[PDB]
Amino acid sequence: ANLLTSLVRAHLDSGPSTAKLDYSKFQELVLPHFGKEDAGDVQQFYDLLSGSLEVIRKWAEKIPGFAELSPADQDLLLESAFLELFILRLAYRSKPGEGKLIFCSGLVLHRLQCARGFGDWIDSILAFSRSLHSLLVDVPAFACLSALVLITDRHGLQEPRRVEELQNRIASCLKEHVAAVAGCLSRLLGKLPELRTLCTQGLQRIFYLKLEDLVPPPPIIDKIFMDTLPF
Amino acid sequence: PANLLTSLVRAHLDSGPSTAKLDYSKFQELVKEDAGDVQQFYDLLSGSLEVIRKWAEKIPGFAELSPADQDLLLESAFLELFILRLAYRSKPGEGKLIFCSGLVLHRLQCARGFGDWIDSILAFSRSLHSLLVDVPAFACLSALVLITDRHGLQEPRRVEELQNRIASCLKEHVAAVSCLSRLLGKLPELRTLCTQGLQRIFYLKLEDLVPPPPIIDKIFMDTLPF
Ligand SMILES: CCCCCCCCN(C)C(=O)c1cc(O)c(O)c(O)c1
Repeated sequence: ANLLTSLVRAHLDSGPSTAKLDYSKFQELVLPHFGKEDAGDVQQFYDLLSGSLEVIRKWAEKIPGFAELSPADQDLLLESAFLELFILRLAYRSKPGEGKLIFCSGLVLHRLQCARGFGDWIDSILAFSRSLHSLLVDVPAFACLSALVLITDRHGLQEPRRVEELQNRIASCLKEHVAAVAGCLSRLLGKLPELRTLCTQGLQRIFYLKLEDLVPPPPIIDKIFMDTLPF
Repeated sequence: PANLLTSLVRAHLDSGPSTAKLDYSKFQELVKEDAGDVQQFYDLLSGSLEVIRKWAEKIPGFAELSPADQDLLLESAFLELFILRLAYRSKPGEGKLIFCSGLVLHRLQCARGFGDWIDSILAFSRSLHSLLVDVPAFACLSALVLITDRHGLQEPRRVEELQNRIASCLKEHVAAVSCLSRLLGKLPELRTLCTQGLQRIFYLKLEDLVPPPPIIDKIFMDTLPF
């Protein structure tokens, strides 16, 4: 289909091919002091977050109908879904059988290289990679599901009906694609609790790093952090 | 001063339960969080609020500080005062937590409310116990946690003068009986444990099964350096 083709184009252009996988910082072993971190670790944590948000903004821009939402509805959807999309995309593209995290830049980093910046959270994101990989979700389904994570009801949308209409079109597009392959949706929804838990772990880690204030969080991440806290 | 050590010991012993008023009625020797675990966590924290205030006012010098500095020192030090008094009063050997009301509980009857933090608190307690810290040494230690430099003090010189009097009183007692610096060594380990408390309240405010009571919330909000 034309919506599916567009969703798949956007997904594939928002990450790296096997070709431009960047091993310039990958180390199979490092010997970290666990349960602590330095300014360098925290800056990279924040840079990987910033890089993913930049890339998720350009992917959302290429979903048909999204660019025509009000600027504020675009922002609200992007902030509300950022953390959930960062985890879901990082989980889908990573190699947990080799302890490999693959960020959207093409940067590859060992579990142990992420431990200082991310803490426990990255162990859990790798656990979810295995969980996700076991469901054998093809690229076109994932391309739809990531968009359904973004284009969803949120408190404070100016045009909630336009967002629901676009939700309808994308849900319909996915149904068509699982019909075309049939000639797993109950099971996928089974994972939504681990994923909500991983979003909470993310907020826990930003809170901790803000408490420690080795380096301040980037303005745009700090706003997502603050705007997400129901209090 | 002299009579200062004695004043500090009297404050400490009057702030805690007489070995008589110890209450085992709710103690279970064999046993995520729901609302009752969160309510209990907030109740256990809240029970120390008035007791730590009454203790502070009985520290010679403390009522001589500006009212704003008093409130600031109390608020800044609450979590650490809670952890250290609990650590000292509790029997980690047996996983027995003893609250300043006399309530006695096993770690597994609080673990769901406190999370991981209770194991850290109990780890700290075993370590505190190892030093065999005598009541007078502890009477000054706890005061040193309260009477310490904080951001936003009106009279930081005066707060620092009071601290030095209390450290002098401690050093003298500890000499009159590397030990000193292993007592003082517990103050910064207490700050690291403070942080886990803030992490736990942050998490509970996110989950929001029950809201923190306003005085805890205020202490939470006022102790975030951002
Ligand atoms: C691996 C499982 C993820 C697949 C996406 C399924 C939910 C998408 N839909 C339809 C939503 O309305 C939605 C629901 C949410 O709980 C949510 O946080 C959100 O951002 C959007």
